[PDB]
Amino acid sequence: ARVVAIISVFVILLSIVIFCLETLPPFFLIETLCIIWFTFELTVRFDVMNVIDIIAIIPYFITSLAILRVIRLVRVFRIFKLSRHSKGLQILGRTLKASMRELGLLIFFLFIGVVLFSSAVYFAEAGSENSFFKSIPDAFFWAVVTMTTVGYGDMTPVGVWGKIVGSLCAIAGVLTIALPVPVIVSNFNYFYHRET
Amino acid sequence: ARVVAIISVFVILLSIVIFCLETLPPFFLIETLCIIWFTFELTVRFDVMNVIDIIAIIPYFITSLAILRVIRLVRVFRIFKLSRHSKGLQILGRTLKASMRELGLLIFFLFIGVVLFSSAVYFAEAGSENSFFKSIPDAFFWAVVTMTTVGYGDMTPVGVWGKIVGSLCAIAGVLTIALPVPVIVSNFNYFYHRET
Amino acid sequence: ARVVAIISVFVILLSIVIFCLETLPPFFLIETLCIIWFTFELTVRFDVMNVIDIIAIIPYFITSLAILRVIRLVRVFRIFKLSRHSKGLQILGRTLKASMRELGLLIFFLFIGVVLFSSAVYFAEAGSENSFFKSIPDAFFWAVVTMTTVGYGDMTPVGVWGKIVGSLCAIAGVLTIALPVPVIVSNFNYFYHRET
Amino acid sequence: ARVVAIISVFVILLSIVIFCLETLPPFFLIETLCIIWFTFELTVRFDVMNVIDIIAIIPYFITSLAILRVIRLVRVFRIFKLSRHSKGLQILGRTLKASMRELGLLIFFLFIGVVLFSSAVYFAEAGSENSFFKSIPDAFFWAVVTMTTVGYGDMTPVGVWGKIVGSLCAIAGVLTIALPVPVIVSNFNYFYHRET
Ligand SMILES: [K+]
Ligand SMILES: [K+]
Repeated sequence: ARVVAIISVFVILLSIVIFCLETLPPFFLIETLCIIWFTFELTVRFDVMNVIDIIAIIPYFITSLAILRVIRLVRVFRIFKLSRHSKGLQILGRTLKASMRELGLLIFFLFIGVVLFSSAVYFAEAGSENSFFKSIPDAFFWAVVTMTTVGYGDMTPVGVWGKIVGSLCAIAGVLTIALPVPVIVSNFNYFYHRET
Repeated sequence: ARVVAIISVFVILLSIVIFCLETLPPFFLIETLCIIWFTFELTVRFDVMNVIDIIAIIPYFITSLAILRVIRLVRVFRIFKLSRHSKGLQILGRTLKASMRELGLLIFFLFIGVVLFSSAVYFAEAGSENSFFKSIPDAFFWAVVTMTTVGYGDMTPVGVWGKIVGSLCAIAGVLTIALPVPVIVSNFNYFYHRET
Repeated sequence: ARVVAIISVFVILLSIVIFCLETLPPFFLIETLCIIWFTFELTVRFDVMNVIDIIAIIPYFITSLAILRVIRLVRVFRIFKLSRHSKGLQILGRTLKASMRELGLLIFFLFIGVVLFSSAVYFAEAGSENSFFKSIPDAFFWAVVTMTTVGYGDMTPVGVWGKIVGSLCAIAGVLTIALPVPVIVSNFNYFYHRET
Repeated sequence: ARVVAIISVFVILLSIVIFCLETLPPFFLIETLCIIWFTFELTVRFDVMNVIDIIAIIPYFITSLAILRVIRLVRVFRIFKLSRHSKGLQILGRTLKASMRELGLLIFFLFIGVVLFSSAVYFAEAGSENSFFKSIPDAFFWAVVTMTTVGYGDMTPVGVWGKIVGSLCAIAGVLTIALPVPVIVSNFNYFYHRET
């Protein structure tokens, strides 16, 4: 039995690897052995894990560009089959389930901040011929990268008033992201300690 | 009554949406129904929330480019009418009110650091023909993005002494921003726990 | 007496302001009134604060490009005269004095990491004609910005092995900077609580 | 004896310095005195420290480009001989040994996130002629810098769907890196307190 679990993990990892390398600038035969093994255990077994196992097989049987792209993307959920053997991924899923309200609050704060600062910078830079934001929707990406401190890149065209708005945006984003993270971190620490 | 609150939230969200999309590269009719509903509840109702409700209607009645731009910008405070229904935004406002001194201290530390490091980098790079900072005021944005770890972008023209100053600036900014944030975070956690 | 303290703070702020604006692409007369007031209180008064007061007057009396640049730079210590009236700056100075060993440890860890990763990336990218680091000393700035998460900017010329080294550098820098900061933060919180 | 330890630290630092400066765009004679002193103490002494001492001498005696590059790189472990005299480096090594599982969990979470978001952005941007990611492997560096908040640089070619994926990537990376760091930080604080 322990040898089979090693075999199953090896097959899952091989499927993940071949899934990545088939996109590089045979594969189907190896994938076929993976899909037979995937469905072979499914019938013997026959929860979220079972649903993921179903999704891991649907794109194979099915095979309008949007539909094909969607099914090709949904094929990536092979990597989530590792949750059966891995423990950290199970812990991460449990914490994500148990911290839904804080995630919603974080998204709401980010949304309020992004619309506020996008309007502010758009109006502050609307009085110049060369505008770095065509519209309020065009500035959501800039605001979300600045508030996350990932960094937009170049702020050269931005004028003096725009620079003041951007400095305020940086400080406010630092604060508003430092706000709702510790609760999620504490939940993860709780679950990890309980598991270990 | 519960249906009306759903209607009110729907109207607020519709106003926010149409406010963003009217800036994209009819709308007035929908906005008119919003402004009638906004003033209709105001008279029936007749605090910070009431003041915000007044500001949400002033730009409509009023309608020198600076004055027009200012009123168009102050029109964005429709989004703060969500504080009546939302709870997280109320919590954020309460924490911002209750942590004024720490915000002032953070701004003071940032101001001292920005002027100090701006003078340092300006003087260190004043001995070269190609200067990356024309004046001490010209370096406030660079210092504030470096100390926030958002990132300025390109430091190539910066010379060896300028690079040493910038490394010191990065380390010092990391420290001086990690200093005053935990108190604000703890205040927010306190208010959020009390509300829930 | 309270009016004089307001006057003294006003004079210090005016000196700081005029010091910044004289560098923009009269001033001496206003500065002369500042320097007379600075020396007038010094004689009446006659610690670190007293030493700073001495340094605030030395460049005036003194007035080989390096010496002139050094004295012009050391003139900026007018801003530290605010420590007499401000309390947060005193707290920051006390914490900096009381956390010397941790600052030294942080600098040592940064030094070990920067030399290690600079050698690693230099050797990994030495097998290509187009090298993004001429020498091990040339990579200290890249390593210090990557480990601080400020960001170097463009990593395009960096090859596959260089990219692996850079990913390791990012992760290791995140860890090694998250390591020694909480002690300094706790010291600052202690001093701020004691003062308030 | 205390003078010899000063001499030994001076020799180690001199070796580290000359090792860096020999790469700049005599040295062997000084290095020879270092290698004689390194082997002289080794015989008198004759653990991880002893192994490091052996590695510090192997490249000298040995002296196919890959082998030469590998030995030249492995010569850099002179800097780890400072662990005998320094205490912070010993503490860092002890914490790294005592926090292996959390490092593995962090690498696993980063791996899952990087493959997931690389597939997501690659599929979202596969419907345009100008693609910012040739393949799923080509996006690991972008995902790892975005999730670490170091910053990739320019996101201009990235389209609307790609921008939504990138915003999700930034938020998720912030969370998933804030998750497993506090345990390592607490371990380091424990070891540092015990040592002091
Ligand atoms: K950054
Ligand atoms: K950052």
